[PDB]
Amino acid sequence: QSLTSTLTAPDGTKVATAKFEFANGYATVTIATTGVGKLTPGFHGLHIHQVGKCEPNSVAPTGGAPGNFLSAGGHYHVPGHTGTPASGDLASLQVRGDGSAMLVTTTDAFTMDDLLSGAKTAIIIHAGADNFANIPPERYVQVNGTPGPDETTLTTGDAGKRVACGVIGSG
Amino acid sequence: QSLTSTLTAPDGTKVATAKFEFANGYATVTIATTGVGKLTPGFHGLHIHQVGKCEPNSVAPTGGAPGNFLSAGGHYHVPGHTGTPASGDLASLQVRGDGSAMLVTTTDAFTMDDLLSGAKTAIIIHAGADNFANIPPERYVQVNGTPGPDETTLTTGDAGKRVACGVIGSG
Ligand SMILES: [Cu+2]
Ligand SMILES: [Cu+2]
Repeated sequence: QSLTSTLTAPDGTKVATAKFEFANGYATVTIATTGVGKLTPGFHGLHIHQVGKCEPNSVAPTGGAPGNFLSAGGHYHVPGHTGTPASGDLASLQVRGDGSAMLVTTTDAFTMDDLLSGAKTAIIIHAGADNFANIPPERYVQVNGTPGPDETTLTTGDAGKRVACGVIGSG
Repeated sequence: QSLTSTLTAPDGTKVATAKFEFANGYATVTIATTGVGKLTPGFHGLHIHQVGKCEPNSVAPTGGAPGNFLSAGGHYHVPGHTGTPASGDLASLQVRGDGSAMLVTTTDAFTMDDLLSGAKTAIIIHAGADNFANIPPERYVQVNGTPGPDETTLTTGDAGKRVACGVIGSG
């Protein structure tokens, strides 16, 4: 009834582990650091991405300059589901002053079969906080003049670089 | 070693309960709904506010039109601490399709004595998602032209109205 992952940093060292427990039609997701000093204090975006690969200095499926864990692709969507929040979006990881963290959250947005389908999936911790695409259109505009969030914000939450990654399965 | 709270809706019905467990120099915060159908599906801002009052149609300490749980004041800051994230900021509450939710998160930003000091504190669930004041200044401006987040965003995360509130103590 469970999937797991061990998340590593770009240099290959272990950062955290995750459990995905499926029961009663939903997932209970637990993630916690395995030591100290490996994440910056504060809030970090946490999402499931659409390809089960955790390769430092890699290229995204549709192209771009290489970067950490980019071959994991974009946010995970259950087939036939578009828009925000993506199926793979999770509550943020709150990191204490010593770099340690623990989160439990729940979601009915995906199943075990979903995560094991196809190219599999990866859980990613971002460098920055997730804005959940909440950019008040009455008070903020894009630099082109359009009110509210742009496509990049809608699909990423502007959480920045990928600082830890684990493939979801049995690891 | 623990504080608790029972959170109610503006009509007085029970929505969720919370536990604040203090050990090893940090707080482990658990919050979960007590039934179904009482919060909207999706992500909800979750913060500790600076006054231990949960009054529907109330006025903020420094004034304004009445609104739900406004007498709880603004975000909680440990005395001598300013800026964002506020001491009272927590990971967001992720609500499933049926309105149910569970969150565990941790923080070293406050102690038991902090929460029991003075006018006490309240835990609040917001209607909207928290943006964590992440409004990319390279791509977004305030309508006055200044790049990045305004003071309101910095101090609230733009999470909107207060939909449930509990005073933190023994309740
Ligand atoms: Cu992500
Ligand atoms: Cu709040």
